[PDB]
Amino acid sequence: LHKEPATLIKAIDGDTEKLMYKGQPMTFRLLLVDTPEFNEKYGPEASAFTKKMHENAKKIEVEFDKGQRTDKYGRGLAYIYADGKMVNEALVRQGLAKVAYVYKGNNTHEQLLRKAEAQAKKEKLNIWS
Ligand SMILES: Cc1cn([C@H]2C[C@H](OP(=O)(O)O)[C@@H](COP(=O)(O)O)O2)c(=O)[nH]c1=O
Ligand SMILES: [Ca+2]
Repeated sequence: LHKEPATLIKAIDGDTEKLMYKGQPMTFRLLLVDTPEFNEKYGPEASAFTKKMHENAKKIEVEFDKGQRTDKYGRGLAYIYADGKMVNEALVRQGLAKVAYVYKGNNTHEQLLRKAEAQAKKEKLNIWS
């Protein structure tokens, strides 16, 4: 897999955002994770976490997996990095997202994220509290 450039257009929520990629506005859905909706418990916290992680970053990058690059709703499916740190993993590590939606062929970073989830759970953080 490889990282490609992007810029932030707008925050949406814990696991979706509007980015500019190859010069076009797209909504991205983070691969392999599920944040609560804003109206659910820890939804606001997830949305804030994701929002801040991209606002604070100097360099946003997207990394597509081996499979489908857009979902049925037109959302780009990616791993997203903020100054080299994966947002998808950071959310899981903090108990603000569960590992989820692990479809065959776009699952390269599954076991990295599952390791993060296990540490979140042990620490009883957020969703695991
Ligand atoms: C993360 C992800 C979601 N989706 C689809 C499955 C779910 O369909 P349904 O809407 O039919 O439930 C939906 C979940 O996304 P959200 O968690 O953003 O709602 O997005 C994919 O198709 N591929 C993916 O990699
Ligand atoms: Ca969600």
